[PDB]
Amino acid sequence: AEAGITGTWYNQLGSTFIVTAGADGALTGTYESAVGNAESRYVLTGRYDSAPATDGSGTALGWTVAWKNNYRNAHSATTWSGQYVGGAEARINTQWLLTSGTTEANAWKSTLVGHDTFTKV
Amino acid sequence: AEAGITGTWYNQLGSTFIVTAGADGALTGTYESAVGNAESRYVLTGRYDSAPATDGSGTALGWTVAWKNNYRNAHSATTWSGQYVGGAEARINTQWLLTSGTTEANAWKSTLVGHDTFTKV
Amino acid sequence: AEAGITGTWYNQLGSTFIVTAGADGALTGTYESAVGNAESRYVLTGRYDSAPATDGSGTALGWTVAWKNNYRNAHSATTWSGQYVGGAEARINTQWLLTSGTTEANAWKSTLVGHDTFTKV
Amino acid sequence: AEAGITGTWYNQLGSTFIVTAGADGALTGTYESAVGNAESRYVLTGRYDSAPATDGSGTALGWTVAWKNNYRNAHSATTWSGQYVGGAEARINTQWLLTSGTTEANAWKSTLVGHDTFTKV
Amino acid sequence: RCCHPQCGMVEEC
Amino acid sequence: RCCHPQCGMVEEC
Amino acid sequence: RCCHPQCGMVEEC
Amino acid sequence: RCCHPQCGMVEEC
Repeated sequence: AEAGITGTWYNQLGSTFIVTAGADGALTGTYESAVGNAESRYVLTGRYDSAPATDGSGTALGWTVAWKNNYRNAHSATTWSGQYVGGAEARINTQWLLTSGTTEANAWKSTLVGHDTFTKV
Repeated sequence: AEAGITGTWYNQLGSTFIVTAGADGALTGTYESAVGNAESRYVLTGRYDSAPATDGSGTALGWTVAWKNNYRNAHSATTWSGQYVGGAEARINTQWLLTSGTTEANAWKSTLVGHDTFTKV
Repeated sequence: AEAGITGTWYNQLGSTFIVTAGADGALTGTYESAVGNAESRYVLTGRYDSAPATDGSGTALGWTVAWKNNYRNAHSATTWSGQYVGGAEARINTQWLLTSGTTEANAWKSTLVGHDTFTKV
Repeated sequence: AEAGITGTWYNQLGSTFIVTAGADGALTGTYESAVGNAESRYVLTGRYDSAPATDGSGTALGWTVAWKNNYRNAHSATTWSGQYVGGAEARINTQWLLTSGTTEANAWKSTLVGHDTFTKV
Repeated sequence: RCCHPQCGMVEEC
Repeated sequence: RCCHPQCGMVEEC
Repeated sequence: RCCHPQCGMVEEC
Repeated sequence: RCCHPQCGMVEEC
């Protein structure tokens, strides 16, 4: 459901991401703050199942955002893995991994894990 | 960096991934199980920190692969999150999340977590 | 807050767990189904920070449940890691890892990851 | 099994954990950084499958350590989830979650994820 | 629907 | 409060 | 053995 | 180097 995924999504932390789902399974867009100021916009790229099951299952997808743009660099990257569920109350349920660039000594604490639920409202 | 990441990488499980690191943080390539086999090749897209710290820290990156191509579809997607470490023994240490498209009832068991280490040899 | 943690908790999946927080940082109890039938009760043991910060931070804790009792055995174990937050709407926010006993060949898909929010109501 | 798990284990990071596997699935012991140093010893408690499959599968287990003892307190807790594999090269392969007590504002970055491999040598 | 203790399984499947 | 882009950071800290 | 692309699946199952 | 019990901390920081 490329038509179902394409659009603006909001999470519970105050972040917004606009994405376009290509017919070829590509996901491209921008991840930004609620405000949308230029310094807080980051490129996002991912992939999704462009031919999901028809037994009522969700649509598997994932995307990545490296936290660097033309204004700032947080030397880290986050990947979201989850599935899109359509309907009147459509949502994208995800779990993410945030990895920071670290020295070998700090590699053990380089990755944070969490979960985000995105809605169209 | 770009020059360091671009190339062919091998994991400890029998998979090979060829990637090209773009000047502005883009990661593009193919993830495959066996060479010379079209049915086992999948598109991968991701992002990396194109201007990492110079204090000896790794380079943060991440990429996604939706397990569907022109021949097969596993209705799932995997995202790898980690960092590239250069040197004579260069490698990419990652943690990954594999999410399968599921019904609402099976959503609780939709995501697998693991870790892969990729080397140039 | 041993007094705050001790009691009955409910998650969003229909599971119930009764726990007693010892003054020594010990967590002991039972994890069961909403119904509470004998065949669905499992032993749980864990640990918690018995002297948390007083700056408004949550109380770190974790527990484990091996899915075997005197009636059934699912050859798996789940560990919940998170923190307790007190107040009128007290809750325990967690992320869990469910590992199943597998052969070496299936070890890569032996661990599921998710998240649970437990409330007193 | 019980006899196989009971004993001293070492991870690849410099930590040592001594554990005793009870006949009914209990795991009890100590997690320490350096021997002969009281300030680095912490209590650990967990559970394991005391009747694993006999098809060559691993033994599911998990344990928790709250990072507080009679001398120090890191206001955090780690849970390890994994399986024990017997043999001449016996080991315990795990994935772990480290949760720190945080304020509501920092809850999103409260949990770290990683993996440890423990060996008898 | 639920065939594992974690999702609240009551009766075996 | 938020000093990382992921938690919705608007202004640098 | 391996039936998913990730564990290096070559031939279908 | 290591300031948390998990990475094998021996002496306080």
